[PDB]
Amino acid sequence: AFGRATHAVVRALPESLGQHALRSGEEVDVARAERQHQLYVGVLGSKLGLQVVELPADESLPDCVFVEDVAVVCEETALITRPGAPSRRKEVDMMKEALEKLQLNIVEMKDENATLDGGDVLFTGREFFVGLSKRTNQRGAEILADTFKDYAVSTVPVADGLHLKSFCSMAGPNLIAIGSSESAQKALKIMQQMSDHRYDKLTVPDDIAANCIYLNIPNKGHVLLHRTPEEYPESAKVYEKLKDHMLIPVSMSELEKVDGLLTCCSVLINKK
Ligand SMILES: *c1ccnc(CSC[C@H](N)C(=O)O)c1
Repeated sequence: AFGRATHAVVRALPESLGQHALRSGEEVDVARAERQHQLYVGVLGSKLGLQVVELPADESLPDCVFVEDVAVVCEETALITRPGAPSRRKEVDMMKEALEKLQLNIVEMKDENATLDGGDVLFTGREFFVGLSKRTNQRGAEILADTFKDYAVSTVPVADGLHLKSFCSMAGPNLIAIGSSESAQKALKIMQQMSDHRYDKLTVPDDIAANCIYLNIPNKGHVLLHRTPEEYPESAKVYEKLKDHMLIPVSMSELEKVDGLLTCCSVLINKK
């Protein structure tokens, strides 16, 4: 019933990430990013009971750590994306291998005109929302709908160099964690006109902290992976009011420099 998952698929980050990972100041501490990453990996694996499929790092692919961009998974059908950046399209080769070893329904985005980034796809359990930016185009959302037939797909424009989940994420069933800046409050109002259902809102002052990770572990509660108070204290105050969720402060300050967030580093899978 939304949020249930049994497997997580991640990928180690390479040394190429420090100097050659795409971004939109301050250099990246490669050692710290991989310390924050394994702790991130430890929470999905040894903490929340999921088994984490760790994928080896490819030094020719600086952004290989952000596996969400190359796969959108729903129920028993996984969509292999064609990323917006041509240099990221080879990240999908090992992604397809691993997801196959899990025996999912594999739909590859092969249209030479299709580009879709997994960070631009916000799935609410009832329908999809696809950000329209330079990474995800119109037709790129049209294979997403063609892939997942039983869900409505509505597209929302994303300005600047952002993804859709750069300022928003699901913090619960029918609950949408939203940022407070002007671009997020604009994309949120647009999405609620297309949906015939009324969604809830968890407004946080920091757009980066609006990207969380919601999980539903049976008899364990509703788990929320949010940004630590050291990273964003004003936004961690909001998540602290949720006394009925298992709150876990996860740090991602290094990978945030290359526009990498909590959601983008793992592909969550329910296999039953
Ligand atoms: C998660 C949330 C928002 N944006 C992303 C893409 S970052 C990966 C790479 N640096 C890039 O293509 O910008 C992931």
